[PDB]
Amino acid sequence: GKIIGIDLGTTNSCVAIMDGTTPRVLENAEGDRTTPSIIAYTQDGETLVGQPAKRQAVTNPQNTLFAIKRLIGRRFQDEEVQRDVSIMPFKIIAADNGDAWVEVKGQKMAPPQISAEVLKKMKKTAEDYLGEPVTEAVITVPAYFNDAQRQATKDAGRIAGLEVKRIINEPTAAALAYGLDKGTGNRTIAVYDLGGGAFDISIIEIDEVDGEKTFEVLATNGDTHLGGEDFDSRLINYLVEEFKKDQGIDLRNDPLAMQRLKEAAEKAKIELSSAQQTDVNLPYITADATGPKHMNIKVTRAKLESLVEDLVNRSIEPLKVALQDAGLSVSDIDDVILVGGQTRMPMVQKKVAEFFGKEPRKDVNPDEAVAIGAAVQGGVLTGDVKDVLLLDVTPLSLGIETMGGVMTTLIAKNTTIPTKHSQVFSTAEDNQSAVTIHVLQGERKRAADNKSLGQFNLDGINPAPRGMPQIEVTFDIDADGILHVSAKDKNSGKEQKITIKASSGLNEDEIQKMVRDAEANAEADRKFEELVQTRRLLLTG
Ligand SMILES: Nc1ncnc2c1ncn2[C@@H]1O[C@H](COP(=O)(O)OP(=O)(O)OP(=O)(O)O)[C@@H](O)[C@H]1O
Repeated sequence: GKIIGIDLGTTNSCVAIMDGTTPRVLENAEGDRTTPSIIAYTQDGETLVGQPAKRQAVTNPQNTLFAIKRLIGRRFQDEEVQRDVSIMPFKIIAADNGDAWVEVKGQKMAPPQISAEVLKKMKKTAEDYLGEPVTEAVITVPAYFNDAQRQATKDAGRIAGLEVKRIINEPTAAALAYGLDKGTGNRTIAVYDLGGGAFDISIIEIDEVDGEKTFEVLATNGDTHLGGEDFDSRLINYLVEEFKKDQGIDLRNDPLAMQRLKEAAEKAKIELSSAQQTDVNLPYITADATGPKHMNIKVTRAKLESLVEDLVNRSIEPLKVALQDAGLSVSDIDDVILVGGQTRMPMVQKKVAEFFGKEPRKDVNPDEAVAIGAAVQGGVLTGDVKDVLLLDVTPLSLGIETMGGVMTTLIAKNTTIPTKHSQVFSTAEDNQSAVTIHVLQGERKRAADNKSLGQFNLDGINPAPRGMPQIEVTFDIDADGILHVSAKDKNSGKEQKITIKASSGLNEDEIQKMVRDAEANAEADRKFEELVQTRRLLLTG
C-alpha cells in the first residue's frame, strides 16, 4: 500500500513518513533522526550496523565498514579507488568479473549486501514504529549517478527484501520537503548537494499550473573531489605535522591512531558549526621507546577556513557551469535551500550569502531534508497527496541519419523520461555489409543540420538485393535520462548497442530561439524531406 522514501547517504541515513498532510521524521532505535552508515564485524561473528558499528571502528579497522556509498557499482581500475585502496584501513578486493568488492574475515562480499543491512535497520526502524511489515520503497541516489549505479541501488534493496517502487536522485528528493511550505509555486530553485562523497549542484524549476504543481530539473553536474570525506582528509594530513614538529612522530602509518584520530576529527567538526574552541584529549594514542605519548593541543576555527577555502572555490566553477546549462540569470533564481549537515558551518553560508546576496532558507533541516522529501513520493503513489506532478521531459527531439541526409524523428519534444519506441529501417545497397547510425538531436529535418553526438556501426547484416535484411533500431532513455541506443539484426541474432548520457543542463534561451526559428521555417523543412522521398526510410553507409 504505502511506499516509504529512504535517504541513502554516504555518512547518515534518515527515515520519514507522510502522516496525512504533514511529514514526520521517524527515530531509529537509539532515538536519533539520523543513523550513521557504518558497518562493523565483531570477533563474535555478528555484524554491527549504524551507531553500534561506528563505535568499535577504532579497534577494528579492517572489519568496520564505512563510506560504502563510495564503492557501489564501480570498476577496480578507477583512479579514486586506487586512491581509496591506499587510504582505507580495511581490505579492498576485486570480484571475479572485475567489480570492486570488499573482503572481511575471509568472506568475499559485495557492497549491496552490506548496504542492505542498513535498509533492514531502516526497515526494522519502520517496522517497529509501524508494528507491521513494510515492503514498497522509493530509494534515493546522487544526481550524477550513471546507468549501472541506479539499477544496483534497486538490487541492493531486493537483497534487503524490498520492492523498489521508484529510484529518484538525491538533490531532487530534498526539494520535495521545501514544496510543502506555502508559496513555493512558479519559482526557480538551485539544489546544491554537498555530501560526504561528492559535490552536486542541480537547477530545478518549480512550476504550478491549473492546480497541478510541476517540478523540472534545469541543470545538474557533480564533482567527486569536493565531498565531505575530502574535507576530513584536509585535517588528517595536517594534524600529524604539528605533533611531528614538537615530538618527531609521523602518524600517517599508524591505523589504530588513525582510527581514533578520524573519530576525534569527525566529532569535533560538527562542534565548529556551533562552537569557537575545544581541546582534543585522547590519552595513550601511541608510545615509543621512552614510554607513553599523549595528545593535548588547543586550536580554534580560522585556520580551517583558510585550509578549505579552495574546495568552496573549486565548487564554484561547477556552480558557474550549472547556470549556463540552464540558460538563466540570477534575476530568474528565486530561492536558496540548505541541505546537508555541513551547511551549519557559518563561513559556507556567508560564502553562499556573498554569492547569492540573500540568506539561505532557515526552515530546511539539513540532516532530515533528503529523507522528508522521499516520503512525499510515497504519498503521491498512494494518492495521499493531491494535485502534484513529477515533470521530467525532453527539451528537443532525438533521431538518426537517414537517406538523403534526412533526420527521421523517433522521439518528439516534451515526451516524459524514461521512454522507448520502435521503428523499422532497411539497407540502401545490394549485398550491403555495413550501416552508420548517426545519433542526432534537434528540430530540423536535414541530417547535415544537426550536432554530432556520436555514431556507431552494426555489422553482420546478411547480403541481399536491396532492402531485405531487417535491422531494428532502439533508443532508450532510462529513468536517469540516459539514452540507450541498441541494435539487433533479427535474421542473424547479433546484438550491438551504445549508451548516450543524460544532459547536464537544459538551455531554454538558446532552445527557445531555435523553436521560434522552427515555426518560421516550417515550409522550408517539408520540401527537402519530400524530395528525398522523391529522389521505409534508409540509412547510409
Ligand atoms: N553539525 C554538523 N556540522 C558540520 N558538518 C556536519 C554536521 N553533521 C554532519 N556533517 C557532515 O555532513 C556530511 C554528511 O551529510 P549528509 O548526511 O547529507 O551526506 P550524504 O547524503 O551521506 O552524502 P552524499 O550525498 O554524497 O551521498 C558528513 O561529512 C558529516 O561529517
